[PDB]
Amino acid sequence: HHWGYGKHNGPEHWHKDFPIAKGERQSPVDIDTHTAKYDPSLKPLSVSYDQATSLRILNNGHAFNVEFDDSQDKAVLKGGPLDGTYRLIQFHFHWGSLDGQGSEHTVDKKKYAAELHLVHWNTKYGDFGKAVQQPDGLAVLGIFLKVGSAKPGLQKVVDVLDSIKTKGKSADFTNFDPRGLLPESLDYWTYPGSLTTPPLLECVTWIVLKEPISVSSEQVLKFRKLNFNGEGEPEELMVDNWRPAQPLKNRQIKASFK
Ligand SMILES: NS(=O)(=O)c1ccc(Cc2ccc([N+](=O)[O-])cc2)cc1
Ligand SMILES: NS(=O)(=O)c1ccc(Cc2ccc([N+](=O)[O-])cc2)cc1
Ligand SMILES: [Zn+2]
Repeated sequence: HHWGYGKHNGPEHWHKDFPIAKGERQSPVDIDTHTAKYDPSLKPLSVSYDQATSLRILNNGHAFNVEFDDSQDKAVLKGGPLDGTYRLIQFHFHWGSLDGQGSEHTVDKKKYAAELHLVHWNTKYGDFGKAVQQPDGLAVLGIFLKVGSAKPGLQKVVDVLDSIKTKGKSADFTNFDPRGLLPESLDYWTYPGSLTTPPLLECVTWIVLKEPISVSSEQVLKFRKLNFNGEGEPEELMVDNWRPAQPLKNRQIKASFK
């Protein structure tokens, strides 16, 4: 067996193999907008994706990852709440079986249809595997998806999904520009948290954008045609691959905006 999002191995079971699941800085969380405090000391986010080099897309059995060449300082996240330079390694999404659920973070208990995670590692730790062992090792930029108008910059991702239907399939995926997945505004909330999948390491500075992007119903329907299973195994649609909100405990969520 293995962890997953099924009836028998979903989020409420993860603690049995990953006891940090019940830890002090777990993610995602509900963002209570009225209690989040505006912090005028927070800087604008600096997103520098002009030279980003995508390489490949992978169905890993839990989601799909669009992977980047992180061997040089290209595609970096700086500023905001962060000290230093964080390099983009991959992005992926979490989504629902229906448009009314799918996000990991919630906003005043509102669930979005999906949530995009742009994952970055702190260059002071040299590579990703070392960074996840540090409390300031990662910065994950989270972006909500709502269903409405299509996101033109998402379509190249949607169209390659047919070629990675099942667990363990990958496809070449070069020249994809992740700037096409951003909203207009970079206003954000931030808090200290964790990976949202096992091993659930408490190594993430979360930066969650206030403004969702709009994707079309047809775009998200194509996410829901993916499979958790491998080729030749009983079909299990890749849907509801989100962890619910976890206790905030002794944390403060800060807002970059009034
Ligand atoms: N703690 S965990 O890594 O999430 C984990 C959870 C459950 C199990 C056992 C398991 C039992 C049944 C199924 N199942 O029917 O698909 C899948 C897994 C094994 C491991
Ligand atoms: N969903 S999320 O919090 O943005 C997230 C981002 C990246 C990862 C990837 C990952 C991170 C760490 C390990 N690990 O230490 O074995 C394995 C995979 C896992 C989860
Ligand atoms: Zn994620």
